[PDB]
Amino acid sequence: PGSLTIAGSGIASIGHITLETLALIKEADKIFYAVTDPATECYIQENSRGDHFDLTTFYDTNKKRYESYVQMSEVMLRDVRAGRNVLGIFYGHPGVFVAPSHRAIAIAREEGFQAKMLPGISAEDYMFADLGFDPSTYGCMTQEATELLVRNKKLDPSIHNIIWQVGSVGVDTMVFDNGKFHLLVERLEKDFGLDHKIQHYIGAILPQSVTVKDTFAIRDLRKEEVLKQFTTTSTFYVPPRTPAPIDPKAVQALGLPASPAYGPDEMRAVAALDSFVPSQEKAVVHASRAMQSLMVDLALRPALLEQYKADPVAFANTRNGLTAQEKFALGLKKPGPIFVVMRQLPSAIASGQEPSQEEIARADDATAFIIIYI
Amino acid sequence: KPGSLTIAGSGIASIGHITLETLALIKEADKIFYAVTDPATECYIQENSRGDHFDLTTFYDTNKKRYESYVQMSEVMLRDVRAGRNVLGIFYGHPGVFVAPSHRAIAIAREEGFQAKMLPGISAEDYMFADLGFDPSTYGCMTQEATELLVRNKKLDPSIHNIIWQVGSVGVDTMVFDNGKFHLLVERLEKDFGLDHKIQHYIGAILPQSVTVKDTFAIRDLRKEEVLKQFTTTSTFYVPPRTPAPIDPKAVQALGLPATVTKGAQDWTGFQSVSPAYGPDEMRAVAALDSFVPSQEKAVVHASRAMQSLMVDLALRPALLEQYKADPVAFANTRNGLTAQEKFALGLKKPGPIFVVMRQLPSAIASGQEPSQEEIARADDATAFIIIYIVQ
Ligand SMILES: Nc1ncnc2c1ncn2[C@@H]1O[C@H](CSCC[C@H](N)C(=O)O)[C@@H](O)[C@H]1O
Ligand SMILES: Nc1ncnc2c1ncn2[C@@H]1O[C@H](CSCC[C@H](N)C(=O)O)[C@@H](O)[C@H]1O
Repeated sequence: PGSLTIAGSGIASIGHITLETLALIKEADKIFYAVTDPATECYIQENSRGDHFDLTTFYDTNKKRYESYVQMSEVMLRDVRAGRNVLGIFYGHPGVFVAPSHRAIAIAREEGFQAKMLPGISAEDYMFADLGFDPSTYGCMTQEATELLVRNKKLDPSIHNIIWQVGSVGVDTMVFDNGKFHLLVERLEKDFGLDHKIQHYIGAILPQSVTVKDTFAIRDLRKEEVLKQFTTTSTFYVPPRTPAPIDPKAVQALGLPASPAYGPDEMRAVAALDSFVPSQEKAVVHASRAMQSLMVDLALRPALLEQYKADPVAFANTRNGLTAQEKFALGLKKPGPIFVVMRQLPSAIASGQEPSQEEIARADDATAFIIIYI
Repeated sequence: KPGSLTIAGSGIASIGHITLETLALIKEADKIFYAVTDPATECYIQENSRGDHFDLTTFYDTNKKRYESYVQMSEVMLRDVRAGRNVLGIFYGHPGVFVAPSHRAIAIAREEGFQAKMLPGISAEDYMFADLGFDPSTYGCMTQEATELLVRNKKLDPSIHNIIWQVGSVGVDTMVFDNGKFHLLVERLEKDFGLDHKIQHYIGAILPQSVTVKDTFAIRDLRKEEVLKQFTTTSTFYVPPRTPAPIDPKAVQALGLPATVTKGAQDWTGFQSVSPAYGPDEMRAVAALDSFVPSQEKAVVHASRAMQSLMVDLALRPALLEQYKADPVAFANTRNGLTAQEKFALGLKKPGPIFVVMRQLPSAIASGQEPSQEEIARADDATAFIIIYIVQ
C-alpha cells in the first residue's frame, strides 16, 4: 500500500525544479529532503502538505557518512512500510553521486512496494550550460576523485573528463581540510603534464552566487592561494589534451564520406534563409483544447495517468470535448496515433479533412519521433 | 531595451521535465524558437507563451545538409536578439548536449555584446540513471556516441559504467535510419566484453502513452533479427562494468582511509555482486537511528515572508535579478517587510550571510536572540553549502 518516489531539486535554488516534481511536492503525504540552501528548503516546505523531514539531520562532524546514508534510507523505508506515499527529494539529480536514494528504491522493491526515481538537473548538466561544451564531441568521462584514486585509475587525455568531489579527497566523515588534495594533483600531473589547463567550476546555487569558471594550469594546483578555492562544492573540468585521430578505414567501413562565424558556407545558408521552401509540406500542431488539457493532465497528474492506463477508452470518454479521431487515437494507448492526430498537414486542415482511422492506427511508434541530433 | 538570448531545454518526457525557470521564461519571453520531439510539449510551449513563436524544425529537408539547417536556426534567433527582443530558444533534452545551433548562437551573441545564457535541461543520460537505477559515481561512467567511438578507434573500458548514444543510427544520419552498420558496434562490444556480457537497451518514455524500454541482452543476442528490430533513433545502451578494478589497500592507506575500506560504493542494478541490504554495519546504523543526538545543536530554517518572497522572485524573475545585482541595497529597500538584519545581509550580495539570516538555532529562536551584524558579515561563503551524499 505504501510507495516511494525519489526526485531532485536541481542545483540552482528553486529554478531547476521540474514541473512533475513540483506537482509531486504539492500532493505527497510525506516528504524527506536533503537540499543545500534555505530558500529551496522553505519553498519545498511551503508548497507541501506540511509533513516533511530534513534528512541532513543525520550528519555529524566526525560521524561516518555511510552511517548517515543508511539512516536517511531507513526513515523513508519506515514510512513506506507504514503505508505512506513517500516522496524523497535530493539536491541535483537524486541518482547522481547519491547513495541513499538507490539503496531505498532497491530495498523497497525487494520488499514488494512500488518505488521509482525521477531525474533532476545535475551539477554536470549545469556545467555543460555554464562552461558551454558538448560532451558528445569527444565523449565524456565522469568520476569521483576518491574513487578514482582508491582503484588506481588513470585519466584518458583524449576525451572530456569531469572530476567530482575534488574537495573531499579521502574524507569519510564531515571534516574537509583538503589534506589529501595533493594526491589528485599527482594523478593530474602524470596524465596531462604540468602545462595543461583545467577549469574550476562552481555553478551558482543562490541569486547571490557568482558562477566560478576559473582556468588553472596544473602547475599552479599546489599553490596555497589556489588550493584554498577548492571546496566541497567544486568540480573540475579537464578538457582533452590530445583528441584521438580519425581512422579513415573506420570512416569508410561506416559508409561515411572521406573558425570564423560567417564564412562562405554560413553566408550562403543565411542568404537562402528567407526564401527556403521545404520539398514537401510539413505538418503543424492541430489539437483541440480537450486534447491539450488531457495531455497536460497526464503529464502532471499521476492519479489521472493511472486511470488512463487502466482503461484508456473509458478515460477518453470522460473528455467529451475530444474530436472523434482524438478519442480513437487515445483509446489505442500508443505514441504513434498521438502524433497523427495532434499534428496535421495545413492542406488537410484547410480542407476540413480529418485523419482516417487507417492513418491514425497505421502510425509507426518507433519513427514518429524526429531526432536529427541538432 | 537591449536584446538578449537564453537557450533552454524541454527535457525528455513530455512537459513534466520542464524546469520552473524555463516555464517562467516561456511565459515572459518576447519570442520563442523551439525544436521539440512531441506535439504535447509543442502545444504546451505555445499555449503558455505570449504567442510569438517559431518551429526551428521547419529548416530541415531531405537533400539539405543538416549544417545549413543549423546555421539558419542560429540566425533566426540572432536576428531577433539584434532587433532588441528577449529571445528564448528551447531544444529537446538538455540544449547543450548534441545540439550544434545552441552553442553557435550563444557564442555569436556574446561576440556582438549581448547577454546570452544557456539553461540546463534534463538529458537522456539523466533519464537513464533514474530509469535503470545506477549512479555514474560508483565505478565512474564514460558516455559517448556510437559512430564517434568507431570513427576514432576508441576501446571501451570494461571496468567502468559505459553509456553509448545513437546506437540506432550507426554511421549515418539522414532519415533512412537503416541500421546497416550496427554490426560494427557489436564487434567493438564483443572485443571489449566478450559474448556473454549483458547490456541494457534503454528508451525513456516521451509521451504518457510511451512505455519505458529497459531490456537486458547478452552481446551474443545483438546479432539476432528479433533483437535488431528493437533499436530505434531514441535508443541508448547501458553497458555495466564487467571487470571493476579492486580497491587497492595501499591507495586506501595513502588516502588516510581506514583499512576497513575493501569495497567501492554499492550498485543495486543486479549486474554487480550485491551485498546484503542489512549486514552488520547497516544494522548498527539502523539501531543507532532513534537515539542519535548530534555533537552540536543544528540550525533550522527561519526566514520571514519578505525574505522568502524575495528569494523566490530572484529565482524566477530575471528582470528583478538584474535590478538586485545592479544595486542590492536599493533593491532590499523596496521590500520593507524585511528585517534590518535581512536587509543588511542582502546588501552584501554574498551567499554566506543569507544562511545566517535564513537559518537559526532553535535555542536562539526560543530566546528571541537575533544574529549580530558582525556575525552576518563574517559568514564564510566557502563553507556555507554542505553537499555530500556518497562515500567509499
Ligand atoms: N553548484 C555546484 N557547482 C559545481 N559542482 C557542484 C555543485 N553542486 C554540486 N557539485 C558537484 O557535486 C558534488 C556533490 S554530490 C551532488 C550530486 C547531486 N545529486 C547532483 O546531481 O549534482 C560536489 O563535490 C561537486 O563535484
Ligand atoms: N527517449 C530517449 N530515451 C533514451 N535515450 C534517448 C532518448 N532520446 C534520445 N536519446 C539518446 O540521446 C541521443 C542524442 S538525442 C538527445 C539529445 C538531448 N539534447 C539530450 O539532452 O539528451 C540519441 O542518439 C539517443 O542515444
